[PDB]
Amino acid sequence: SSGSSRDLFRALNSFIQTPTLPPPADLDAIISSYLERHDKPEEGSGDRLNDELLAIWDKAVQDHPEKYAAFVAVLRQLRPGLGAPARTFQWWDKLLDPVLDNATREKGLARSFMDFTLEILSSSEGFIPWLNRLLVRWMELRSTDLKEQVLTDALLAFGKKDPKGFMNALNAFVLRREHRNSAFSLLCAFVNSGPPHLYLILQTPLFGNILQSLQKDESTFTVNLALIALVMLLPFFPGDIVPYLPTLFNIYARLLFWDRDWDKVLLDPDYDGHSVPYLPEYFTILYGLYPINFVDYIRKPDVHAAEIRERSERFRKQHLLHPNFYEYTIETEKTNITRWLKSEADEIIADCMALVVD
Amino acid sequence: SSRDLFRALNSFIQTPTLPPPADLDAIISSYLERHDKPEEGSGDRLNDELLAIWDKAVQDHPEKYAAFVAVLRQLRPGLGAPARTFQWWDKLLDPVLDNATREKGLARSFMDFTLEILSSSEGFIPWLNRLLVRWMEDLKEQVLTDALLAFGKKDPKGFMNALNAFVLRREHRNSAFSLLCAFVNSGPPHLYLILQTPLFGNILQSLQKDESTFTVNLALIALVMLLPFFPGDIVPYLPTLFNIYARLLFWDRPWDKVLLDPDYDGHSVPYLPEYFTILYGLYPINFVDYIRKPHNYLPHAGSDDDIDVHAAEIRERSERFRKQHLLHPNFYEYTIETEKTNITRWLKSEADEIIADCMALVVD
Repeated sequence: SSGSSRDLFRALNSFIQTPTLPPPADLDAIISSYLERHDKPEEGSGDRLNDELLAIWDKAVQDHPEKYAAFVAVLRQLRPGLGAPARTFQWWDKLLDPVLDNATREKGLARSFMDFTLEILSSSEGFIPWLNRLLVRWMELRSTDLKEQVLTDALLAFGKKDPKGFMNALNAFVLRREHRNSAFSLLCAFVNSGPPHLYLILQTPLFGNILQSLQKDESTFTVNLALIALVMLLPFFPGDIVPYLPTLFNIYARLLFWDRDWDKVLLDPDYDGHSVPYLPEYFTILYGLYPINFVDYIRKPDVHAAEIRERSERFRKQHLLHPNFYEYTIETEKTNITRWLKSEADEIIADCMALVVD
Repeated sequence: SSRDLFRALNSFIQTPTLPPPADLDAIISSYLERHDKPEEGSGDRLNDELLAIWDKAVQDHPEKYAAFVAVLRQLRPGLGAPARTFQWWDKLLDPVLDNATREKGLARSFMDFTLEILSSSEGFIPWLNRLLVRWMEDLKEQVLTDALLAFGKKDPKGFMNALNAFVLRREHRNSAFSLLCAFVNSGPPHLYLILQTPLFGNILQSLQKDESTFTVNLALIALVMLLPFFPGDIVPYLPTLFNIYARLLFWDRPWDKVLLDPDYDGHSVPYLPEYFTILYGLYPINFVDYIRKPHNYLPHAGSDDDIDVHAAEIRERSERFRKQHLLHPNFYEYTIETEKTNITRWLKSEADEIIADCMALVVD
């Protein structure tokens, strides 16, 4: 009883028929001996194992949700022996909806499937088909339940692996009006999880569409979500936003006068307020990154210009004199990038917060 | 009634009641009535008689000094030439000062005599110089102080012209700067006239050259108090004002200089933070540009790093003041040129308003 493929069939079928909560050590031994003694899974060993796992799922597991967690636990250990890497997709894709429908009711099922997802992403590695399935189910879903945690944590895991792919797929949902609020909410959650290579959003249409929402959408709730995402994103590529400064400043002027005057989101008269709540934080990040250019915009964007100053007064009285005023001109502030070489986003955010008095 | 006036005076000196008797004021009033031109002979004879009484009866009798001053106050309109009143004030100054603490009302009577002189039909430098010299040498101090402030309130430019002579003397600079602070604090008018007098330049000269921490700090307090009274006129002085800040920022590292006093002088100028506030409050864009690029203000060798090391050091030491001040509204309104060129800021503003606006920028 040490590595036979016949043994794996007998041990798995016996375990599925009477599952224990962690798989016993002697089951791990049979699997480990099997994986060692089968070195060519793509030559036939993986195919016969797949047919067996398919049979066990069909005949014994598919219609017994209490057995899902046990089957996933076995599926995690036997993953290296499946053979072609497309078979592991086929199994995760096969288990997605069965796991999602029973995440809140079957103990440990969410945990086992999440560990299964994480192990797939961190082995020997075009995630668009995975992401879209997670995205479409997450958009339709709208205290957090286990079903929503699985979709969120899986989306965050896939986004951590492929940040550029995560944002390209999300951009499609930003373009549709009925999902823009949900897409922007998930974007905030993505940036909050601290994924790498957030600067890749510039090689993707998402950044421009965030700005388009801030310029065109008329719902106070939508624009505020877009503004929160923008404030979180800018510290991750501050030296690359120089061409966007006129747009960013015009967005500030629009939100500053929110009480006055592309698939648009209209105003919701039931919930939308008359001022953008996150506008003060937007002033802070603009003043923290490019103060000399920002105050020059406020100085020289007529009557409307004078009003821009008057409405900026309550933000001026909240910020200390910026150190850039001792070091740079309006030109070298945009051109000299030494500020950004030395500091990362977490330091840059802290430095911006250090300027706020109230 | 000329002759009957003298009879009352001669009798009163030997027979004074602490207030003058009822019969003396009546003769005086009628005397001044029928004497319509005192500078044409009547005032001259009155002076000669008053001198005689002082010599033969008053000079060495201090209790009659107070009585004599009361007589001199009432007969002041009839003395004639304005030099006659000064001659008597000049003549009585030292006798009054020597007995101010011991003879009751004498200090107050001479002060009221001084106030009556200043409030009738009206430079004052000879008055001030006499007061200044004695002040540089308590009711005696109060008389000298109140009179100097009273003369300074009437003639502010003359007060500061006379004070400039004592500022130029090293042994008198600390006291002169202290008196200047007391003068500005007394709220005198026309403080902007200090620019049409050499005193302002010598305040800046002390700030640039003197080496006593105490002296420079006094000069800095005077400068901080003065700027809100003429903020739009200091544009030609900005390079000097900025260089003074840089010198005091590194305090731990002809003209009669006050040297360092090893007994009390510290290693830092206490009033430097307030100087940053007033400079940043009045000309922020020009001030931060000086800190940004002091190359534009200081002779230097462009092929060396000494001007860059100095620039970084000025910035690094200015960090603690930067963290104390809000963003200035000028950064929304002016360029470095129009901040110096646009004077609308200063038209409606008074000294107290400019100070309050400068304080509104301080985080404390």
